[PDB]
Amino acid sequence: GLFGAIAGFIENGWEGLINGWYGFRHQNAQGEGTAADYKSTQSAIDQITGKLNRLIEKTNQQFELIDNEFNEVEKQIGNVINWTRDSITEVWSYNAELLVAMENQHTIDLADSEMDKLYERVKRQLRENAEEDGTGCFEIFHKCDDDCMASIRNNTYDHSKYREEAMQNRI
Amino acid sequence: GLFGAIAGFIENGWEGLINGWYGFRHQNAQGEGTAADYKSTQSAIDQITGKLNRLIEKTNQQFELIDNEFNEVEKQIGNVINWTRDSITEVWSYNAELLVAMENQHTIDLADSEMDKLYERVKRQLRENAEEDGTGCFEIFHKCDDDCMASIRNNTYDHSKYREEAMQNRI
Amino acid sequence: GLFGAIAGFIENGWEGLINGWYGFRHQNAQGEGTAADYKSTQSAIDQITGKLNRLIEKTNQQFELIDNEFNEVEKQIGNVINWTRDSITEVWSYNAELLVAMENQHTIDLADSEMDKLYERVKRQLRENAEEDGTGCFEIFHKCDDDCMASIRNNTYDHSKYREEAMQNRI
Amino acid sequence: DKICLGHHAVSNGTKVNTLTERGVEVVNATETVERTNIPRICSKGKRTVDLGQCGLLGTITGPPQCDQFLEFSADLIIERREGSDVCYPGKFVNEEALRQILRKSGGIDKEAMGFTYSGIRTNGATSACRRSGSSFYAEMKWLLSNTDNAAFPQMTKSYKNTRKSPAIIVWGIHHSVSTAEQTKLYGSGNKLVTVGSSNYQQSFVPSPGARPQVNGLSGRIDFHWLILNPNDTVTFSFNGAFIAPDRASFLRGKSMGIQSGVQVDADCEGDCYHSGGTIISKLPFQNIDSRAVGKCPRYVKQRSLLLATGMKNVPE
Amino acid sequence: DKICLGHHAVSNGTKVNTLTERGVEVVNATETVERTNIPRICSKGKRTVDLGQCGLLGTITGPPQCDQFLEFSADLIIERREGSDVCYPGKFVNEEALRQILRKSGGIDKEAMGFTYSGIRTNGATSACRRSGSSFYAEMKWLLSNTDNAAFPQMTKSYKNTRKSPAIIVWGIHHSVSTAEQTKLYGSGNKLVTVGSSNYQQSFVPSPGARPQVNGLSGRIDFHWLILNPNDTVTFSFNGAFIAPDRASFLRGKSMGIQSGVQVDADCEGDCYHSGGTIISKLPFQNIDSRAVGKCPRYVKQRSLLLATGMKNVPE
Amino acid sequence: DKICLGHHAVSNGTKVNTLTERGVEVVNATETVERTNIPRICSKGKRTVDLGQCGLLGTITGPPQCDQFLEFSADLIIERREGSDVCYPGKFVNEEALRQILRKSGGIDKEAMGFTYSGIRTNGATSACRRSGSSFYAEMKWLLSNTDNAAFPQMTKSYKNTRKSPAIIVWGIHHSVSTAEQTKLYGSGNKLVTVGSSNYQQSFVPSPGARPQVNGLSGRIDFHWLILNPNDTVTFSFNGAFIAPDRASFLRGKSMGIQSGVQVDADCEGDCYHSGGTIISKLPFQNIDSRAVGKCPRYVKQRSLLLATGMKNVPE
Ligand SMILES: *[C@@H]1O[C@H](CO)[C@@H](O)[C@H](O)[C@H]1NC(C)=O
Ligand SMILES: *[C@@H]1O[C@H](CO)[C@@H](O)[C@H](O)[C@H]1NC(C)=O
Ligand SMILES: *[C@@H]1O[C@H](CO)[C@@H](O)[C@H](O)[C@H]1NC(C)=O
Ligand SMILES: *[C@@H]1O[C@H](CO)[C@@H](O)[C@H](O)[C@H]1NC(C)=O
Ligand SMILES: *[C@@H]1O[C@H](CO)[C@@H](O)[C@H](O)[C@H]1NC(C)=O
Ligand SMILES: *[C@@H]1O[C@H](CO)[C@@H](O)[C@H](O)[C@H]1NC(C)=O
Repeated sequence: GLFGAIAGFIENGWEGLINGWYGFRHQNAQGEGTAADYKSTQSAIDQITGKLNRLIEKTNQQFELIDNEFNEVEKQIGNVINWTRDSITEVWSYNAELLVAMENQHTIDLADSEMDKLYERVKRQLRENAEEDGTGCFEIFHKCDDDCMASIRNNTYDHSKYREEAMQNRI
Repeated sequence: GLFGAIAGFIENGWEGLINGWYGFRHQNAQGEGTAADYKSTQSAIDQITGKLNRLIEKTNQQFELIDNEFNEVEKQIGNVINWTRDSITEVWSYNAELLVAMENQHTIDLADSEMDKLYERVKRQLRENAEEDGTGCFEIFHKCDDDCMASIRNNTYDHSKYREEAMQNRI
Repeated sequence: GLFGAIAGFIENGWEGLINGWYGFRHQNAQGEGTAADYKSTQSAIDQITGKLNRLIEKTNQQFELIDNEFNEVEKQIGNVINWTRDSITEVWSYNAELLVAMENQHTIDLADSEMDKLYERVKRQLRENAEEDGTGCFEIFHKCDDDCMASIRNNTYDHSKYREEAMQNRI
Repeated sequence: DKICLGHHAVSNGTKVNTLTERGVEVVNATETVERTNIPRICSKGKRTVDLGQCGLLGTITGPPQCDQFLEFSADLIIERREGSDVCYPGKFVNEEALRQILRKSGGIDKEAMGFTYSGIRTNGATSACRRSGSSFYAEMKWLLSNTDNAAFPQMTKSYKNTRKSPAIIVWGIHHSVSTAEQTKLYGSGNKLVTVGSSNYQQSFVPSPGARPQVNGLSGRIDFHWLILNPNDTVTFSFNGAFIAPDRASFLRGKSMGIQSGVQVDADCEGDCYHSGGTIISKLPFQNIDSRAVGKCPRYVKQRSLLLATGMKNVPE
Repeated sequence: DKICLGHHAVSNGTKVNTLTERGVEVVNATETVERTNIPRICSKGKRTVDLGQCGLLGTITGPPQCDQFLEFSADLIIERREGSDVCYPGKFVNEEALRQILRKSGGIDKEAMGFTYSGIRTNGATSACRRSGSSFYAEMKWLLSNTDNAAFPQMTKSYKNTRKSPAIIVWGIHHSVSTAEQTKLYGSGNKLVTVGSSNYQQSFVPSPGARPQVNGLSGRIDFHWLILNPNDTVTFSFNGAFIAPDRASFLRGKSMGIQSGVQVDADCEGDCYHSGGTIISKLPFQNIDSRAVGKCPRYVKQRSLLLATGMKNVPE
Repeated sequence: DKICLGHHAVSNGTKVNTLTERGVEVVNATETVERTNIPRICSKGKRTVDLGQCGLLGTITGPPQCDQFLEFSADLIIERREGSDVCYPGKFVNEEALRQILRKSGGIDKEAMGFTYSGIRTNGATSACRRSGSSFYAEMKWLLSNTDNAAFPQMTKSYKNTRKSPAIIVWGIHHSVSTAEQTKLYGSGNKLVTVGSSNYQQSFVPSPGARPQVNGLSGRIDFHWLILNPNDTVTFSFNGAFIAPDRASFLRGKSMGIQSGVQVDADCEGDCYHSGGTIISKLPFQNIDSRAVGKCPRYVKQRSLLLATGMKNVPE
């Protein structure tokens, strides 16, 4: 995992969340509902996109033939050229395999980061009005209607509005 | 540290924990006791092992002599060969030193991750029945016998069983 | 971000904190005040410095001319030399650009780590006598004078001293 | 009441490799190694010369296969397997170096060197160099004794490089099939061709003898060359067996030369070639041809290396 | 009451390096650079030829040191410092290229080229190539004028490569100790050997004159070679001083050739050799010999590079 | 009451590049690619020879430009663009190989080869090699027929390498402006110089004829060389047109050779040179000269690559 969220305390992800990478799934009086978090999604996409823009890019270094495929060059220089080329092929094959492995490990860890980042943002919005259930959910210890859930999502939820209600419910 | 656990808020580790990389140390009525967490250990070992399987591996690229150790080659071509070889030796020496340094930094950070991951899993299992003491321990605010400790370890601990006991003890 | 602190839940940094990389900013009865945390600063500096000591270092590999700027070499061998050199320049240009990019990504993430590490150290010192406000601050639910703040900073704050005061104030 | 955090997933992710695992499923990934070839020379936007049956070195000497290309001009030069530098059998001394020059040359511009001759014929021909019947290399002159077995008069001819650019100068040394036939063409006795600029002094003796038939002939004209700098003179001292240049060659600009077995296509535009066609790709690596040239991705051994562009896939 | 989290440690960890620190103790670590040599050529499972006193190039010409290897067959070819390509003093021209070919060849198969001769002797020998007394290179023929000072008749001999594989063709040029002794063996006047395939035209003159004694002789036979492709002919035009091939050499398949100073050992199995022995290792890097060959770890300068296989070691 | 965690920032950070972004502002950063040149050859602590007008190869032959360097000794050898290996026009055959040797040589020590001569003059000179008027190459002898048009007696001269180190042996072949002037200096008929050690046998014919004037002369002396191993002899058989060595050259030790256009400076100390001066830097990379030599940072294309030494800068 690293960060411990994806493939971790969040056992499994959601095939039905299709407007984003991360999202919320609530349950209240009016019933269940699902919505994607744009900001955390756009943060991950922007960062992965940045890796892509860095690799998908123009080598402007021209190379020319030193070799001849039709009328073969002198055997000694040819063998040096072949040895030299093969040596460089080893280098680039290594450089490429490692780049990808390293980039991939980071890309997985980065996406895990943005999940942990969002979970802990919500945890903090809820102050002492909720409790971590251990699986990626908060037991919201007060009544939270469709407008209130929306306040959690768009980062306007005022905890001191529901604190007294929740303090009480927690006992 | 990164992640902040090993060589961080957990000042130092345990020479007596020998059945694993991570583990628990409780103190209750029946007395002190120490046990290793298999799952978090196997997660770290599997990942480090994966780095090992990736490096301990067969280059199947054949190289042949271009040079001669008994009767030395023409000086000009030899000097080019020597220059070319030495240049590639620089490359591989760099690639090797960096690989190890980068791999090692990640291996340390990864092991730190699995510690933080385990601490935060336990924290969550304990809900409002415990408190972080700051050194890697939880003040369990209720009586927790050898069967109960085992429930924390094997991830079966039911917080709502001890909640009322603990709420009360916390004041 | 990774870790989520710098350029994250801590909206922006402080141009007036000049004795360190990380620091505290309190508000109490006697008024606002700002101080740097030496230990977390020195941890980051030491680690970045370590990257610097690893790169700012002596290649002891001698290379000699194979080429001639005044009386140009035979065209065939010259073209091989030029091809070989250009190929190695590609390799080092790649190796250098990647090193810096990788090092920089890590340096940013590492500095983010030491921030998260310090925030969570304080959170733990405060036990149940404070609450995370979400922006990098703690609502300290008890009176905390300039001597008490100093105890938080130099890691001597005893939570059980203010616990009863704060439990009560939280309701 | 309750709210849950989560993340997307898909039923069938793509397996990729990491520092720690082989084959972890992630949501989306993308290829990093190009395997897609375009099996044509994508020549759009460059003056392209397909040399066909003309061997690139033949552009200097001018056997008949090369009549269209004697003053060719190009950004991209394509040599073909069927090309031959030669009508009357022979080879160039220091051949590949000269090709490397010419591939880079932008094409060639010819100047007359203005050699005229008296006391000899200036017009040897052969049925291996066919035009309207027996001809020769267009840029050279097969210098012969006036009549069979006559003395070839000891000659000197010189060309000064009038121009700003340095010049390619060619000559040939005719290695007759027998000392008999050497005497017949250029008379008796030792034959010496000497050549000198200021950078260069060297000397050539023919070495007549049987060798296997190529276009029916067993003689050989091996061709030699030098680079004659601005304001420098080249001087040919000779008494027969000498294939004299009529024209010097000058380089026009820059070009890129490839060797290829596939069609030109002026509608597709590209900058990385190999014999099997063109590699058009923004990807950093390619597994198509290790010998490819132009502005190319780097050749790597591996056929596929997938870069994760999405998180871990964690389904049900 | 209480529960604590923690992690293992050991009294004496291993120091390793990271991006940020030099020499941090971690629990366990392992070596990544191979230094362990096996000081024998680990030949198990491959047909191995220890050339001993036979120089690899001698397998083509066949001086006596090489009589056992004239048609050798191998997966691994081992050259020794004591090997010599030669009985009558001389050298191969373009020698290292030919070794690179032969090291790769799988061994060699010989065909007769079927040159017969009249008007000359076909049987020069020398006491530098001893068998039952004065002999020569087994695969060659020392062509001499019929009797002291007689004319060597201008000859032409040709061999077509009938076979599927390309062929190695060898000849020698005898450099007699004086124009006196050259005249004695092959008669008077200039001596010219010309050689040509379709890929190849070149010409050889002996160069007689004083030089110090080597194995007591002052003459020299330098050897030359070319690669003759399938269905192509090679033609030798000559009038003396020529060491003619009797047999052509054909390559059998593939091999790997090393130069070594240590024993063969058919009980140990390996794929990376150098003169000091074999490198058997799964490690990615080696600090043993920068010139090692086969399927090897990469040579690096560094003697040790330790890879952490455990967490930070943090004792009390 | 309240306590806030936070971190420093600055109004104007420095943009750097990461895996994920181009141009992120961080607090402090530092350069990783060296661009700062020191435009002098930092020669401190090493015996440095600035060859000025002496071409490095001239140290062996000894034209006047090289009289100070005939037995030079050095750790660093600096060739200049104005250097010339030559007084009487000509060139060295296999010139660049010899420079590579001499650049590495530590300098050279001369031994007499002890050739004396009778029946010829031993003292040809020319006004192209001026000392107090017409002189020659100091280490060589221009051997002439006793008087105009006289026969040059067929000679043999031999030098054994008495010493522990292998030796550089030089000779020249004079290419006279016409067969007229060749006859005048060395008499009539074919001219043959033969040279042989045990490793080496070869032959040189002058090749007289018109060629353009260089320092006003149209003749040429091209110079040849071989490496004569310990206890081995080199033997010169010749009948004129031969420029004989007086002294052999032996290598002293080790050195590093550069080519440069700028001043020496024995007060600044360095180990990475190029023609534009010295690169003194602890940085891992340099964008100064791809051809630089000694112990250098690696050449990279990029002019700047900034390494972050601080956190993200996040201002207001
Ligand atoms: C060089 O490599 C090519 C293919 O990559 C091969 O076909 C060729 O024969 C090799 N050259 C020599 C001299 O072994
Ligand atoms: C080239 O490399 C080896 C050292 O690895 C050395 O023994 C050899 O003689 C060197 N050649 C030259 C020409 O300096
Ligand atoms: C090789 O490049 C150098 C500069 O690196 C240039 O000055 C030289 O003449 C080039 N090569 C050829 C074959 O002309
Ligand atoms: C060529 O020759 C003339 C001298 O007559 C001179 O004016 C011209 O500038 C010269 N330049 C070069 C580059 O050869
Ligand atoms: C060789 O010779 C015969 C024709 O006479 C033919 O069948 C065969 O294909 C030829 N080709 C090659 C590549 O040798
Ligand atoms: C050189 O010459 C003499 C032999 O007469 C001897 O003492 C010396 O050791 C020789 N050896 C070598 C390897 O040059």
